[PDB]
Amino acid sequence: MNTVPFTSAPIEVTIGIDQYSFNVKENQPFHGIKDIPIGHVHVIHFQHADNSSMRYGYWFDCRMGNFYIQYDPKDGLYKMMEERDGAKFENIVHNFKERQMMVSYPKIDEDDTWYNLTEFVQMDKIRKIVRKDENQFSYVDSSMTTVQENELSDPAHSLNYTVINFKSREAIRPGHEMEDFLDKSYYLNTVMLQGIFKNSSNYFGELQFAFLNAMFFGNYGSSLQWHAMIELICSSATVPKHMLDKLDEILYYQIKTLPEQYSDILLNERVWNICLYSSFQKNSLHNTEKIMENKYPELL
Amino acid sequence: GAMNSSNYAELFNNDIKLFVDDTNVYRVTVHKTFEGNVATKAINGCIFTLNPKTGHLFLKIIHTSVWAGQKRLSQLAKWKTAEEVSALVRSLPKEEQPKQIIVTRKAMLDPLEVHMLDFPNIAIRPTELRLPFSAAMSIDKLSDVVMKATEPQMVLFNIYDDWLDRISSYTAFSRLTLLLRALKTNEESAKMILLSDPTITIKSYHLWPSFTDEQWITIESQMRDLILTEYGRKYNV
Ligand SMILES: COc1cc(CN)ccc1C
Ligand SMILES: COc1cc(CN)ccc1C
Repeated sequence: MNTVPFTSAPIEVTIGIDQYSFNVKENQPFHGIKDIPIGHVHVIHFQHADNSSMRYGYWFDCRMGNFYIQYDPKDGLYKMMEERDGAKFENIVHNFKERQMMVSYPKIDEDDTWYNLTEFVQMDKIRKIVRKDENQFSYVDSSMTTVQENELSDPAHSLNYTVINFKSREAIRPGHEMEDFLDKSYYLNTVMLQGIFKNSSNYFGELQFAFLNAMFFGNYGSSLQWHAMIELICSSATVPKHMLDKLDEILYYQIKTLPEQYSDILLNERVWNICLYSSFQKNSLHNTEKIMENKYPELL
Repeated sequence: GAMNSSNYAELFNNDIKLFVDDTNVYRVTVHKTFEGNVATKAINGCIFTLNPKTGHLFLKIIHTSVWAGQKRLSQLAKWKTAEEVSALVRSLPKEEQPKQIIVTRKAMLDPLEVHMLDFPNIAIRPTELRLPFSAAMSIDKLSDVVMKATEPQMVLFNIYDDWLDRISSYTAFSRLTLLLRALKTNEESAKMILLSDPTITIKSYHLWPSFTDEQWITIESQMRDLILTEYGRKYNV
């Protein structure tokens, strides 16, 4: 188990840690989060109480370094940093632990939720999507745009998700116009899986990360990317059997975790009705269809 | 974007554009089989591709053999249309390629856009105008070349005959659409109107009769009376 200690909490803030959240009051004696499960990537995220504008946060893996959070009164936000002095870090963490100034990552033992949302989400995958390589952790926020959104504006502060565009020369082979538009298998299997992502693990990686960023930050372009990546699979007549099964599992736990009250702005009615009812894979996502119908039947 | 009544003069500016109509691409007769089921027999069809400024009509004849052994023919027809229009643009010198292609039915937008990804500067647009281009097969010379064809074939016409010598393209288009609307609402009457005077003939190199300016006004009036007549017979007004 690992720790993210905090210098202090000078401004009132709701803190997210993976799928959990808790309120910290202005100048409350808060000095961070302990018992963080080693083995998974994590995200710690923030929404200021005085300005719900800009949700922001940091993707990180405790195995890659000793990280901590300090508020920056010039830039006005809680920043992640790395302490390279291990001795200093253990000592700093042990005194706060002894004074019981830290919340405990509240993982119920029956609970595989976080694993199931991040199964394909390692830091090497995340590093391909964000650009800021002087740090071992990655900052995301509500308003960061995607490379595709810039095409349609700072490239340093962008999400590099792979551009999926069904009416593009990459998606459509000359001479197979109708075939490749109505059956996306070429684009999914040859262009994306064999060519850009390399395997279905880097591909489900970006998928899962796109959902998490949509949900935790309300990042609109991440939400477009998640829906695009689903639709490409569902709109392909030929998909490996093991990807369809794993996709059904991925989606089931995303749908299960989505707040009911965010369903109107996180779920695209067109994509989901197409995917579950019209597409080539309409009958191949049993678990996801069953949860969607019992949870969000309005949308369908 | 969509073409409608607000930007109607854009059709007749100096930016090359084509209308594409696919109504008559896939044509069938429906008949009972010996066992009393129903089956279709396809007949020859055509793509109607028209420069509304010049009157140049690129009539691509669609021979029934292009459906042989194919499934979902109504859907294939939109893609076959888009393939043949793309082929036409590619066959034209650069300075003759259209800057815009306007499809008369919105179902043509994706198939054409996909076939023309190579031409990102050509705008593919729908239109809110209800154009009567389906009646193009009521023009005897066009119907004849379509039905006689034994192979795929493209035939080129000027659907304005020589009118542009005397009127603007705006007026020639207005004449054409009223003629086609009339043939679409009551074909027999429209043809009766067009030929009742044997002293006005159709030149071998033309589609419509050689009416004088004065006779065109009369003909136009009679066609409007016909469209109004039929509206009356239809709705009982
Ligand atoms: C909150 O934890 C730390 C704080 C500082 C400086 N405020 C250095 C290093 C660590 C670990
Ligand atoms: C997640 O893995 C990848 C992601 C990107 C950029 N969306 C490029 C390449 C790979 C392998």
